[PDB]
Amino acid sequence: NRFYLLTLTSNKDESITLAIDVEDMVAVAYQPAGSHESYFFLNAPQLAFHTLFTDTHQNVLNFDNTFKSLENAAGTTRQTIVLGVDPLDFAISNLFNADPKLLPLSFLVIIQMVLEASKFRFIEQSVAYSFKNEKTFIPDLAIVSLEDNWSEISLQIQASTSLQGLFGSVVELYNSNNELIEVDSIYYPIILANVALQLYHCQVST
Amino acid sequence: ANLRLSEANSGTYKTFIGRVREELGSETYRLYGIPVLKHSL
Amino acid sequence: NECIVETRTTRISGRDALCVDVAGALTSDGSRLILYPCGQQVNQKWTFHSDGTVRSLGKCLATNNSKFGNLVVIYDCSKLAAEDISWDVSVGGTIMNPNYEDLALTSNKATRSTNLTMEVNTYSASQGWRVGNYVQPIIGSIVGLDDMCLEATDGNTNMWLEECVPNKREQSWALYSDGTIRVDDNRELCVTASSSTYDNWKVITILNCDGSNNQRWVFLADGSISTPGNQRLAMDVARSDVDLKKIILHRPHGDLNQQWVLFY
Ligand SMILES: CO[C@H]1O[C@H](CO)[C@H](O)[C@H](O)[C@H]1O
Ligand SMILES: CO[C@H]1O[C@H](CO)[C@H](O)[C@H](O)[C@H]1O
Repeated sequence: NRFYLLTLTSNKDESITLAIDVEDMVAVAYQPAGSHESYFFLNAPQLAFHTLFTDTHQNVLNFDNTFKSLENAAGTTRQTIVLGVDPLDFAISNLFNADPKLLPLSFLVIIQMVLEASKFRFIEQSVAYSFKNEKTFIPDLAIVSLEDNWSEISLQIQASTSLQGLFGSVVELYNSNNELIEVDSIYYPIILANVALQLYHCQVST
Repeated sequence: ANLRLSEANSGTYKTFIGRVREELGSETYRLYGIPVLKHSL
Repeated sequence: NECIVETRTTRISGRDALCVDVAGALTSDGSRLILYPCGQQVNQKWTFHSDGTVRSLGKCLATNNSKFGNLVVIYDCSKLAAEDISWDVSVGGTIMNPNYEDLALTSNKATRSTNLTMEVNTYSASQGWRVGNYVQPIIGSIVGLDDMCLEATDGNTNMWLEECVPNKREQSWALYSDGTIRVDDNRELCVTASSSTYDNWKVITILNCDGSNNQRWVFLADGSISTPGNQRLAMDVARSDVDLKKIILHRPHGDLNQQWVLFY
């Protein structure tokens, strides 16, 4: 089927179950363990309501799973929000208690530290360091530009199979010193050794 | 796939991300070695 | 946005970060191509077509042992045989002509205005190319298991894993279009696989960049830092033991001691 379930447990032993659409790789809903309530993003696909958490009261959130909507509802942007072990712990708790004040913020933490890290080795590695040094970080343009371009990068990888690994369009990425790097082919390690999962756009092959 | 913060360090975080990738990424449909997401589970 | 790309115009860089450049902007069906400092000049723009042809100034790159020797030239695309104007680019940075299977685009000298040539393929740094419009070296740290960073040690003569320290100069590496990994503070120095061994495997150290086939690396999707080719070997932390201070070149198996991350 279409939805992947994923459990996160805080240091207070509170567990939430998060449901992910494998087709878009977005979070669509979650349930706190031991509750009869579930919470669905406003733009969750129709099939999600019919197949997930059907023995619960299904609440619909008043924002969607796009970063813009989440940032809008949190009142601040990803470049302001700390990531790390303790922000994640805090985030899990807030979802578990279904605290409507802290929901958008908590989703921003969780989505980045779980889903976006799965997509990109660079983000995975940034997060791993926060676990090692038990210190918080704020994502800069290096991380944000990867998040915002994943769909387009996936398209260009697929497209590149028709012409020698060259992209049909330039992707604009940033390095950790905020220098722009315009990438127009697969022959860059910051693509080939970084992207770990790609969104399906077209049926091509190498 | 489960991530418990009590027993969590850099190593277990990476193992968890590793398992998410293995379960979501196609075993067969890969381009330049990078897996395309599966259509279903 | 579409899944098919008909043609594209980009640069080709390689040896010491220099660009493929048709000498002097000549257009005579037989003119020669050199390495030259990268710039925005139209004689450094190369256009790839669904042909399998690669074109600058309207004429397409060619190689015929009879016509031009083993030198590489641009000719008129209709005036010479199809087989001589076919090209294939590989993930490992090899540019070659599918019909002449043993040969590969080469730059025998590291110097400005060197003639480009077809030579036997030995997967040398002099045979490594980046097709793409960003020609600069990619700067970053290289992170291995236990989240430790590759460091240039002993006055830039050796290398192993140390604890990462942001902005530490010895932990900064420059990735060149030729597939070399260079010491950031000293670009004459290349990560190199020695003939000296450990557990019967070659040991990685820092030597003078000399364009050879043990200074050429490719970062692949399996997380490895590998040699280009079929008989492939990967950079490897000996015995998964950081304290041994030994990076070796090993059979690929994809375990944690062979997984790395470019932290740019
Ligand atoms: C003044 O330089 C000119 O000639 C050299 C060859 O020496 C290069 O081809 C360069 O692209 C061109 O602008
Ligand atoms: C038995 O092999 C082990 O040691 C060798 C060195 O001899 C390599 O490091 C290899 O990756 C490791 O698994």
